[PDB]
Amino acid sequence: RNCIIGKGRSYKGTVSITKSGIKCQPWSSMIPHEHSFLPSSYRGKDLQENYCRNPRGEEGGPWCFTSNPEVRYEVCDIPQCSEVECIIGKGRSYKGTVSITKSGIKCQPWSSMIPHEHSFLPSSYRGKDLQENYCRNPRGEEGGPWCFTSNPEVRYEVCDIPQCSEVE
Repeated sequence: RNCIIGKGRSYKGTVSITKSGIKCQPWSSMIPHEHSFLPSSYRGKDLQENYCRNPRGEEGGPWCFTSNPEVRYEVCDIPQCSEVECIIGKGRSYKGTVSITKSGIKCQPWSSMIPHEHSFLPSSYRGKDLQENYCRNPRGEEGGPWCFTSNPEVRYEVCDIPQCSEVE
């Protein structure tokens, strides 16, 4: 996970370059800047290698001591986590808006019985977000999110949604 949530208190990624483009000094190094932010004094904050970190929780976000002797420390510019349209595992928790199947067929709305009559109504699956015609995996089947299809010859089909890469 190379994105930050909020100010990146939980950031444990591998970015090692500051906002202005300076290579980070290793946390366990005293060169060029002497400091006390050592891994042994900040257990759980993962002050490893020279990765940008926010061990105390400050505004700018994750930061590091810089290899430039003239710049003691500088914040790093890491993108905010914005991933959405992806699935974790087989997507029991998927609640995005993909509405086409793996074969390219437009999904039938869950509350519609046309062309396919079925039982997967929102009122019978409260909490599964069977809204609009979005792909869903309400019963937790290994096929991933699926939908009834608008092709009268294809009752249902799993959709094609890639795995996430920013969850944890």
